Amino acid sequence: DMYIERAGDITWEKDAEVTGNSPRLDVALDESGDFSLVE
Amino acid sequence: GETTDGVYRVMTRRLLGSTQVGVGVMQEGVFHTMWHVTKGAALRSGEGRLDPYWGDVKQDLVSYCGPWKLDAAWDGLSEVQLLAVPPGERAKNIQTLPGIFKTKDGDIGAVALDYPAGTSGSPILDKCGRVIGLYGNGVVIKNGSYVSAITQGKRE
Ligand SMILES: CNC(=O)[C@H](Nc1ccc2c(c1)C(=O)OC2)c1cc(Cl)cc2[nH]ncc12
Repeated sequence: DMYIERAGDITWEKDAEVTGNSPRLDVALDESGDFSLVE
Repeated sequence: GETTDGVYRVMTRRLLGSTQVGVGVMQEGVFHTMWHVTKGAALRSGEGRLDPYWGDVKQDLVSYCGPWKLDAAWDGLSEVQLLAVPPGERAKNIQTLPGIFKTKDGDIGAVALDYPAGTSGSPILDKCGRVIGLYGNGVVIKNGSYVSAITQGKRE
């Protein structure tokens, strides 16, 4: 069986670690909910 | 049991020890998570039970106790925060500028942050703290890195 445990409040944190890039990808979504790269 | 608004870990004891298989959002008495986390199975919250209400394999979303409540959307310009809840690790806000998934049915936001699979269901937030979608369904790009979609449901 699965169970849930509270992990915190949902709030924006000012002065948070800014990381990650913004890539524009051509993608496809299938009937099983899986994404795939189109090239 | 506990229905206070917030981010929650989705755990299981079917495997060795206690394993975190995903994350979810409690809002307006509704638990929101990704379909591949629970497979639509019932969840436990202390002594109480949470039964699925709505779900969809193609959207990869599922709600418990009521209809999907999250409807805020990414504005297409601003930075967002992934409130990442990693297994065995404390909740942590990570700020990023989302990219784009261009599909045959329109464009979707995308967050390029690499986290364990048990982090799926973590909410993505706007500057107001509103949940604009969930992290955990995406693609692994050429350089082995992970890129997730900003997956948002529909509020009826
Ligand atoms: C490309 N895979 C994913 O998006 C992973 N989640 C996931 C796993 C299984 C299924 C689905 C989704 C789905 O839709 O049906 C079956 C995943 C999530 C996260 Cl948070 C970090 C990850 N790092 N590598 C992979 C991965």
